[PDB]
Amino acid sequence: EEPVTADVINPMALRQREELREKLAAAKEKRLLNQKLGKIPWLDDTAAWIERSRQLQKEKDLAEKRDLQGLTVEHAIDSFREGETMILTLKDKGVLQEEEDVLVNVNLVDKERAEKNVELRKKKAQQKPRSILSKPHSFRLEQGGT
Amino acid sequence: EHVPNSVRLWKAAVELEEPEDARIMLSRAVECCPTSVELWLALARLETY
Repeated sequence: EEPVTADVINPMALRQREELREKLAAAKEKRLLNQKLGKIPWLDDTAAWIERSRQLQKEKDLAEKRDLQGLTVEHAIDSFREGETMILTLKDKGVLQEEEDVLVNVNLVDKERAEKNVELRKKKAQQKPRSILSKPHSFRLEQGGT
Repeated sequence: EHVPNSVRLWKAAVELEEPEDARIMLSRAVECCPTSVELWLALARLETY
């Protein structure tokens, strides 16, 4: 009946706007930084300077005489067996990918992958089967261990 | 003015200084760095009569 107000998305005019914004930001940074940067006899004769240098040389000669709280572990607490210790390493993530670092054991992940593969080879709150697609067993460390 | 052992600063200062002041600065550098044979040779180049 009546369309609601929509701003036209121009992919390449937005680039011009971004470039103008970047130029304005650079100019503002230059103006701000020049204030912090623009704040800063013996200059015309040499014999006086050499006398001062010799005096300073004489002066120098005279003076000659453990805690990892908050680090998630992407494994169930029950996965770890008493009586032995085992090593955790960081899971691979992209550098630009802004996300929390998780601690991972390669052997435990291999075991979980094998379990998932076994389950999928034998299986042949709303709409659960496709909830995994749109969207995990981790615990948070506190003052070291938990 | 920081008394550097480098000869490059002394060499740059001397080549644009007055010859008497140049040789005095060369003597000062030799006092700072006796091993600077370049400064001694330059002073000997102005050894006069």
